[PDB]
Amino acid sequence: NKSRQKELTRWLKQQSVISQRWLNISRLLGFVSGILIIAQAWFMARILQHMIMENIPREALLLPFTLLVLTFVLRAWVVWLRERVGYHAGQHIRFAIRRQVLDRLQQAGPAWIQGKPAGSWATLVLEQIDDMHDYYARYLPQMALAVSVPLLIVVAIFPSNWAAALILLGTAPLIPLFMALVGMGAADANRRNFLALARLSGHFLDRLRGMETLRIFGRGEAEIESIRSASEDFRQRTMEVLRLAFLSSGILEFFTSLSIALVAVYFGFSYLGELDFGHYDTGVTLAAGFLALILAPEFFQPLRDLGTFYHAKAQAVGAADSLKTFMETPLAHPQRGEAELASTDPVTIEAEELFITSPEGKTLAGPLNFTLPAGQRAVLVGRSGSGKSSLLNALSGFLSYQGSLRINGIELRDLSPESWRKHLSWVGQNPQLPAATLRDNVLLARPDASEQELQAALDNAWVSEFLPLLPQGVDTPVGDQAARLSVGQAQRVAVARALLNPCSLLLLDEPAASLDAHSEQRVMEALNAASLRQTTLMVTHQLEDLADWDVIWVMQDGRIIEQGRYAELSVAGGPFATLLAHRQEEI
Amino acid sequence: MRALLPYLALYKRHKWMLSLGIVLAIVTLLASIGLLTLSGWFLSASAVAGVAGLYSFNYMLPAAGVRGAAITRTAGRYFERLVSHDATFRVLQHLRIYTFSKLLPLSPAGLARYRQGELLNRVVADVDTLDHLYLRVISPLVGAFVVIMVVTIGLSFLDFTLAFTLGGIMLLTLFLMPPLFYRAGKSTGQNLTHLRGQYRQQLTAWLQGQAELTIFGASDRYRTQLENTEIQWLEAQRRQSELTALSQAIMLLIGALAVILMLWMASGGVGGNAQPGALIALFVFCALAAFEALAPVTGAFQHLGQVIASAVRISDLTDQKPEVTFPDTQTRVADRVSLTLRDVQFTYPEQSQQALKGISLQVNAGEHIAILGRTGCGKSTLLQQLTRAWDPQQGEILLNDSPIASLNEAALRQTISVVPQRVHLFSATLRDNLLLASPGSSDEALSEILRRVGLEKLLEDAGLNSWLGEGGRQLSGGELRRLAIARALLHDAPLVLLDEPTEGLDATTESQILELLAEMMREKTVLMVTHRLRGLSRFQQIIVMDNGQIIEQGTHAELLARQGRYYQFKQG
Ligand SMILES: Nc1ncnc2c1ncn2[C@@H]1O[C@H](COP(=O)(O)OP(=O)(O)OP(=O)(O)O)[C@@H](O)[C@H]1O
Ligand SMILES: Nc1ncnc2c1ncn2[C@@H]1O[C@H](COP(=O)(O)OP(=O)(O)O)[C@@H](O)[C@H]1O
Ligand SMILES: O=[P-]([O-])[O-]
Ligand SMILES: [Mg+2]
Ligand SMILES: [Mg+2]
Repeated sequence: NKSRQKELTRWLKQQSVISQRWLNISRLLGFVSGILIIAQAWFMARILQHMIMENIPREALLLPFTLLVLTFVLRAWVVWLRERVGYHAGQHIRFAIRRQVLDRLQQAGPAWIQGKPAGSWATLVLEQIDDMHDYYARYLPQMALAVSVPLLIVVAIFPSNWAAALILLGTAPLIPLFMALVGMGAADANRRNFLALARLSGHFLDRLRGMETLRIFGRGEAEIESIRSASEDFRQRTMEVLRLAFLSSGILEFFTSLSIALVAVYFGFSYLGELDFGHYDTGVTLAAGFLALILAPEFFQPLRDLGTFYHAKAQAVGAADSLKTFMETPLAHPQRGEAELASTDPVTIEAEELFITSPEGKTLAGPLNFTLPAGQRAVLVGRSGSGKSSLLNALSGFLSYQGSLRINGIELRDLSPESWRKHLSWVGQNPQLPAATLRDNVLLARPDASEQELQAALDNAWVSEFLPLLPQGVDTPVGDQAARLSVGQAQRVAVARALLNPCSLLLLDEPAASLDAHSEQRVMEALNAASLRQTTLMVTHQLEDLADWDVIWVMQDGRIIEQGRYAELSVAGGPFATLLAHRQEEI
Repeated sequence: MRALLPYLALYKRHKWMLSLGIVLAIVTLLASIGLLTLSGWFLSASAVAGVAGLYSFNYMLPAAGVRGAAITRTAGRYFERLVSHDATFRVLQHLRIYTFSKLLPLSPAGLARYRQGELLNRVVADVDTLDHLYLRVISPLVGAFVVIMVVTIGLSFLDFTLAFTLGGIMLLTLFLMPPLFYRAGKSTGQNLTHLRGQYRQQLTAWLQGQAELTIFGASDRYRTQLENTEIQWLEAQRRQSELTALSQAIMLLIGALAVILMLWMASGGVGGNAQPGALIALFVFCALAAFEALAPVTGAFQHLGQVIASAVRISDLTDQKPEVTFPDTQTRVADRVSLTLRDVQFTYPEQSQQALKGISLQVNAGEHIAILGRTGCGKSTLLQQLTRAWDPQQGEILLNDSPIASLNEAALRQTISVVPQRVHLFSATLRDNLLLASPGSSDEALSEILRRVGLEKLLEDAGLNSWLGEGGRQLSGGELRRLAIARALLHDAPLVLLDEPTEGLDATTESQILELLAEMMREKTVLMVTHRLRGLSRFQQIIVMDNGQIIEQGTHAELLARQGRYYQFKQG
């Protein structure tokens, strides 16, 4: 435990260099804040002595009032100023970590993003980067107010009285000692109840989630007593933990009120002839007692606020626990290049000893050898898990390959991604519509298109035949949270978006996989008349009526084992016969 | 504030504990104010008396006063934090039970218009934010009011005008400042939660559509508008720190006005005597120490706004009406049930496309039917009409030629046995994960079913007592499915509904489950909803679904005889 937590804190300190100018103004204003606390305590003590001891009227103390008001006004400005600089320090770190997380996720690409659910990433970017704010905004500026301010009170009281400065300084080594004695007892209760408490925290969300299962078994009424008897256990276990947690806090409030009690008694008796010790021989002064009394509660306030801001350290290292591992993963990714393809003609694809490698480093496809001349459409057939879609991710630029993969004779890894993708267009297995409306998704390839060629895209893909079904027509905000489109309807939009622009290579990936009968024959017909206009690489399961496709590749564990026209593979015995004749079709 | 009323009813239970926790927050907070007020007077009285009159001055009485006042704020704060948190934890149990009980009658229907992954994480946070209305909003605001009072009456004996202008200033800020800051930040808090969920909506669609955005050259156009939302979002966050900074600075210019006033005003005589002497300190130091009562108050405007949002957000989720209405006729559960459907239609709420166009389906008793379809055809929507998650708008559903809507819920749950598509593994022990199927079963009764379905590996190393859930042993996907069947077997019901029982399984365990379902459920009617084609020969009829319709129907051999969609399933 202590090994990692030391490594995480150095990560937080590394990020604090971003906005180090404002973490210094917060530290500088914290010193100035502790000066105005002393100035007003001195001004009040000198005002109060004049009007209490020598009975000077309030109308003769106009100068100390004027300076006392100004100190109070300055104090309020610094507190207002210090909060804003603390937030500014906090948000630069969050704004810059979020850019490093989003830059890392964009460069890693869809190959790595698909490893975790979109809500698992959205917790990293929203919840766990916003958890680091109160470490840099509150806790770090307070850990510097807790060491500067309390020393200013001691340094400002020592000239007037060395015992008053010793009452406050005598509890400086007592609080950490006593806070650790209760820590030994707390670790006994914390560790005994650690397994059960973490076991009972996720209880209510576990009954709330999967409330369907309680419904279908008629156990919704008997699980009220499970929530009742898991909240009695949670309360009793956590109160025995909290009897020691509030005792550690109470140490500060014990010495907070003992330090105001001793100052009151020592000064109170010093004015009565008793307790002559503790003060330099010049004499005892009422204003030297007011100054110490006003400043005694303010000695512990920086150390009391720090108690409330300490939770911000735990939730910033837990945030750093999962943010450090995110930024430390090797994540080898495809090499970017500068060369680009001038011609918009269909490309020639040939691969020699091509190996596709996962972002973590393992190989997803083995030694692939294939050649696809310009204008020729190939089709990928194989068993599930054979590396069919890994070849389509490599051609897309989403995966890193160690072998050779050439586009028009130019190596793919030496081809600039931002220009290669302008010659690339495919339809995936699942319709992913990331634009706001239905028209924004279709025009996602070229948003500055007129209605003529927008209306052509919809009719060519039969997106316009279900438009009357939709409420707002072509401008309907689409999604699972608004105007759900069936998988057949959303796949026709993904086809319409892919065919909007002419391309060089079309990497259709199992488009008619999960569709109803009508949309399957509307998607496939549109993509059968679209695969001709440029070199096309399709992967599919329905290998019947696949004769018109020129060359058929069969994949096995990551190798293209058989190739050629459908007629030559169908009649001849081989792995394609195994796929076709053994028409199990498990799904 | 009217939406905060349903949960204040929950607070009425355990009012004693909540009242005692507030009372200890006043005794502690009066001891804090009294320690400094008495110390300031003791220092002033000792200094005025001087060395002369050592025995004349009654220093023992304040000395025991400053000792008692110091102890009762160290100990009072200890028990204030215990009773407040203990009372909060009891209300949390009532809030969790109230929220759960108001969500069961609409568990699959009222929660289907949200994204259930992030909805229930928000519900749990909404209950936790409601549970802290007492600690963050009620205990300070109510504890500050009755300290401003005791101080006001307490100081009214020495001088009325000073106590009324210190208590008056303190009362004004207590009653006027939280409302003016809750009003000032009301728009921002609405903007903050709207821009937060917009950034989550734009980020999730940026990550999910990253393959499509990158190819179509929109990954940077859609990141710019994602980063412009964050700029808008961070601006809303910045304006909340301009109300946290302003309220923290204003409360310091008010605690400064009440010290300048008790210096100027209490130096013109406290009561009768023009030269009060020690009395000036007792008023300046009271005004100095009395504004720690309002220190919790300066943040209670931010916490009240959050609790109100949670109160509204929880309420409009649980204040909507259940889709289905279960009668109370108290019928008896049949021994064998036959399923009949006639033209069942159902459009999901807030949708314009029919999920179930029309379903005609006859399932006699002791008959094994299979439903085939691709993704999103509507088959798992059909199973939720049979368990009465929704009500078909047009169509009639029959059990033994008696309408399914005429069965009381306690009888319907004993007629229908269902294994869901998404098997839920409860956190509780392995025995408790099975005892929800049948509470009255014995440990040996649980064991025989557990080892019969192939889950004998769960019967070792305190197997029947292993935690087996979140924060414990996690079952594999194949083992989890066998657990669902183990509940359907224990919960003996005439009709058994299956929802992709063999999804995502290798043929080895797919065969084991399929052969387990045909032999155990031989005498019980089965309506299995399948996305695969393996082992469908043992079913008396196979019903192929397509886009909410029954396109084909008939026995397995009959379906192959006539060319159709089922033929296209095997041969592409
Ligand atoms: N992003 C990834 N990171 C790590 N491993 C992966 C990743 N994507 C795929 N794999 C693994 O590498 C292998 C490549 O198989 P691939 O996903 O290409 O099969 P497939 O042709 O898509 O089959 P199907 O189309 O039926 O899913 C798989 O076994 C998979 O488990
Ligand atoms: N909560 C919901 N609200 C609106 N529409 C839904 C909801 N759940 C599912 N649908 C839609 O209903 C159709 C059928 O859903 P469902 O029966 O869950 O799929 P399947 O039949 O594959 O299990 C799907 O196309 C889906 O888009
Ligand atoms: O959509 P899924 O339940 O097949
Ligand atoms: Mg694939
Ligand atoms: Mg389903």
